[PDB]
Amino acid sequence: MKPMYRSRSWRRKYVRTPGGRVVIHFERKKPKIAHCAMCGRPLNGIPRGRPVEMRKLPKTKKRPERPMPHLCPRCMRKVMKEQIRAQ
Amino acid sequence: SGTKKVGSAGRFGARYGLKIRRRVAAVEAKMRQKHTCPVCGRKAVKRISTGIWQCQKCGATFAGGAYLPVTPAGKAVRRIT
Amino acid sequence: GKSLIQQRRGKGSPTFKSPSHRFRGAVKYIPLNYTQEKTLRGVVEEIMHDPGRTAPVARVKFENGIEKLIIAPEGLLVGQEIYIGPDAPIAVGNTLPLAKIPEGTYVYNIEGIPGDGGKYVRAGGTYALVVSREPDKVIVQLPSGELKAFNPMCRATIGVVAGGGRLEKPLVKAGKAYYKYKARNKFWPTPRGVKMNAVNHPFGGKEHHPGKPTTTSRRAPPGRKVGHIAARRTGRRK
Amino acid sequence: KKKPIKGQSRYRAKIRHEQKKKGRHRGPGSRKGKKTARMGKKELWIKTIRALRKELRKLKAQKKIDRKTYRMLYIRAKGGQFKNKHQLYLFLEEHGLLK
Amino acid sequence: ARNKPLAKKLRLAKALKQNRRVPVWVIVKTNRRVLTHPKRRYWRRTKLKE
Amino acid sequence: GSGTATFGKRNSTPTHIRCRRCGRVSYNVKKGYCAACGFGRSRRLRKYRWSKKWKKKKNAH
RNA sequence: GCAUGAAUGGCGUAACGAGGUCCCCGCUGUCCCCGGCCGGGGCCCGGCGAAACCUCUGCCUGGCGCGCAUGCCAGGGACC
RNA sequence: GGGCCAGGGUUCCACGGCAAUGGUCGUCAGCCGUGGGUUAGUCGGUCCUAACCCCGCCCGUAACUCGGCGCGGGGGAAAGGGAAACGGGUUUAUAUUCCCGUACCGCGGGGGUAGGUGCGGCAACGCAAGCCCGGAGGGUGACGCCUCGGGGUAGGCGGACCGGCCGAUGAGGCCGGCUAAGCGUAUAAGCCCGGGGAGUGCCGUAAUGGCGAGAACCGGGUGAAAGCGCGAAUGGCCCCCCCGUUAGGGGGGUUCCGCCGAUCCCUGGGGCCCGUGAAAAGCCCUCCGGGAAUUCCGAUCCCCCGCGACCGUACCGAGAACCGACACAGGUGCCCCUGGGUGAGAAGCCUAAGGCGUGUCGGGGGAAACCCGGCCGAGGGAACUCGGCAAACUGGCCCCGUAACUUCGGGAGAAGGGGUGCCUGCGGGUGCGUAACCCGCAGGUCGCAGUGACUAGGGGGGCCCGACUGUUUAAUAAAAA
RNA sequence: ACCCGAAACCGGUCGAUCUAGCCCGGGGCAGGGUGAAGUCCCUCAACCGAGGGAUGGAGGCCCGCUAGGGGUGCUGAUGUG
Ligand SMILES: [Zn+2]
Ligand SMILES: [Zn+2]
Ligand SMILES: [Zn+2]
Repeated sequence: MKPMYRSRSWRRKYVRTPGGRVVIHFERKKPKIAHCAMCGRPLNGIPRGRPVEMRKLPKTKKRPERPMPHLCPRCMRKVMKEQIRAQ
Repeated sequence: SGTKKVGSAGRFGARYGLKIRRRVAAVEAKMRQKHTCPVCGRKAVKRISTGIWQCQKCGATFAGGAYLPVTPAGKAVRRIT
Repeated sequence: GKSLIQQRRGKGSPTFKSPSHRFRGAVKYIPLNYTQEKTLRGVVEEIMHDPGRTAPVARVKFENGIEKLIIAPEGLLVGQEIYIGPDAPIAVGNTLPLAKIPEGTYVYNIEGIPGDGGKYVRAGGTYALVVSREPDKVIVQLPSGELKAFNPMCRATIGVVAGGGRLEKPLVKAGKAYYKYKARNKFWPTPRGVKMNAVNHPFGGKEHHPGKPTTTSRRAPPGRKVGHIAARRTGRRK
Repeated sequence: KKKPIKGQSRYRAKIRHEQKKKGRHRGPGSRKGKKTARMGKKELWIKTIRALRKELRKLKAQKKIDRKTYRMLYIRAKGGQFKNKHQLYLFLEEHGLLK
Repeated sequence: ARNKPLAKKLRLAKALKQNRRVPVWVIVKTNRRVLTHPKRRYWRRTKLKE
Repeated sequence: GSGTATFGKRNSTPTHIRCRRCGRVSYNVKKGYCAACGFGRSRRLRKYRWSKKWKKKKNAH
């Protein structure tokens, strides 16, 4: 294979073609999952995917419908309670 | 786990000398125990890096000694303050 | 003859230049204008390991939006609040002028001149002790055992530097030393001048002995200051 | 034309496999690897311990043993007292712990 | 090489065009005095200046 | 070593390539200057009196 | 102790070594004492076909001689 | 053997040739003559930045094309980051580029719609969920080494059935039984959301472990690789029949169960650091400010139309296409990948696929002596030699057994002893299994020899030196240096 | 200064594709053995103790014609290769 594909940043799959010839398909690895800003726990409702997959989706299909979608539920509730008490 | 003297220094086999192996084993045995956390007060503190310790229950992380969470100088300054 | 290691180090070649891009950055105090006459609150966000520092470092975010990197004192807690200024309470992690620090206190990261950012007591596990306070100078005992006078307006942090006792354990392996010194690009392994050729070292020669006393004058020229430089004495003190 | 492949045959290998299944070609003189290389250690422990845990859970579900008995047998299995479910059942019958 | 720059490719093309024999009509016109030129080249023996 | 086997490692990037200014294959590519005419290092041509190379060009030696 | 010696370290030392050295079991063609066999050269035949080197030459015994001569002196041999 | 960088630069393809080249000949050729051949919105460069480098100001220098800190600008990776395409066919030579079929991304445009002015859940969350300009924050890009569990996929094996070839037109063996991107679709681990209120404690893993700072347990949310449906049989593959003077035309099939299973993918555990294992571009979300919208404005949602520039693209890729003067036994590139048997094994041996007979001079022969590379040698067994140099002994696996010394780790596979083939039947472990892998037992039997070939340690006791792993005179010194 | 021959000395320039060192970004190391810390369990007694069995995978550890790297002996062959 080419030196560019010799890199391990590509995942390689062996497939057999409908014409009966075996081919090597290379794909780019998917990113990790989003993590909470404060405690670093994984978030929910945010699909993984490379930029093209992320752009393939609508706005409401890539984040939860609640305030502060960048924090996990404990952190979201805690921040709002603190803000209300301070106010 | 059933070794009379080598302790954690048993990975070296018959190398590096008695005094070196003893001092390694003593330091590592003291470091690898479970230490009381200063926040939740439970023996669930482990070293994550040189001079950085973290509690495995409440998650509080602090800076301490290279091989022990607290040193004599730290204790002295804490009592003085 | 040929050059010495010390002579070659002065030309700043990559063999001797420090790799100041693996590190997290210098740890200097915020500008004196903020700290003088005002006291600022800050929150500790993270504590991490600096490749070449000998001490852990910490990230602090202050109430005015300024982010800074500091040497973490022993016992510092992530998420805690620290104060910098003349009115800061006497507690570990607080920075304030030496005039406001009571005697008998342990301090670190002392400023040589007001606003210079800190030069003294920065290694891991080190501290200095405040001895006496006067209207024109504050006496501090340094880790080396010297009593140095600082301007009263010089700033210092309360506590001891984290990472002490690092020398208790052996470096068991040549490979352990290899990694330790490669982290900062220090010349390792080192040769012995007595085993070089006469062209390379003053002590070089076929015989592996120095042909001259190893105490060299303080007035010797470059390329000759080897061995014990301007030594007051040598040997074991009884 | 395109000549057909000279396909290799596996008839003798099939016969040898049947004989080995019966128990032939397996003596000391036909062994080259170490006994552990032939029957790995961690894999064997995994098989046996998972089997023991499954059997204990099945017994508890069927109500043949109580919670205390299940707990005691669980710690015993972790400790490695039982090398197989046959020995586990022998222990059960011997101590009369099976209802 | 698989990947080439255009300028180098053009220079190689000029050398390739240069590498050819003298025309027979040139030989007969010159009366056999001109039979070769100094730019003749064999790929495996004489290598390009670049 | 140091002989025949050493010359087999000449398959890396060439040290010198063609120079846009003087047209000679002397352009140090890694450093970025010409070892013949000084292109990329100076505005004026690299000419030295101990060198007869620039006289050979115009048969003026 | 011609002329060792304590950090140009002294003494000892488990483990380690394509380091140096002595001995023992076993083994053997190292040896007594060398003999068979196999493949490739060597040899012959058909092709392609150089190089190092070269004052001209080119038998010996006793000699003279810049003291150790194919070439000189006296003898002896020598068909190509 | 297959794919392909760097380097080479026409060596690639067809026709016509053999004066020269080719270690011989040659009708052949990487050779000589003639004519041809490299088609991109998707693959690379182009974009970002890393180590680092350059110009301008500034300082120094007699001066500079010279040395240099700071500020401003720029460059810097064809194996780092980084929008989008895969099947079939076609040519003597190009194809992810050409033709047919089916897709995707960027920009602009047109008609609708969601929304501006909307909902379901206690919640995690499910949703098409307004437009434009500027800014801030979060996530992602974005990351070390060692070790293990779980879920898949390539490939492989055994059985049934259909077609064909060999075989006695017996048993039986082998060959084919295929399936891309794209589009729609779900769970696993992890994490989360509600109920629940434990301790003479229960719960769980391969292991470490978790619990009043909330366990057992009952419901759920989000979440990969994969599989599944369309793509898709009209395509590819095997076979059969009629026309057969060239030249052609039709009919069948291409279906299932059970295992092993990756170094190839996805996902979680755990451990180590006096060692901490990149940056920016880009992309997604949220939040703030500003600007238009009501017989109006208007999409991240469906349908459709138009446009997508420049350069590389042939070929070898090496025991003949590169470097070494060579069609050099070296080096670069073994840089990436690998059916069956035996077997622990990517070992040795045999063999399928693919390749080759060009590691390119042939013929003769008891056709010698002698030299290099191998096999055996009676009796003795180092008497040889500076010196057991060379060769020889041992050799895999199971069981028993194992010394001085010691830094207690080791020495150690010490030493030494016994067994090993094939055949006929049982027992055992995990397993649904008479699937697959592994572990014992009894009996019969042959040879000089059962790790029968291949693979495959000889051992012990004193002394000197250096603690050990490691490095050294590339080309006479590997050592106590 | 009849002609030829030196080892060497000085000036400015060219070289890290070989090789030495360091920095940035990347590829590779079949199979097996031994078994460190950590974590445990079982049986009899209990005034003390005694006797067994696991699990876990560290090492500049071990055997190894895996790949890759090195170059001790034959002072083997070749030594106008
Ligand atoms: Zn959170
Ligand atoms: Zn805690
Ligand atoms: Zn130039």
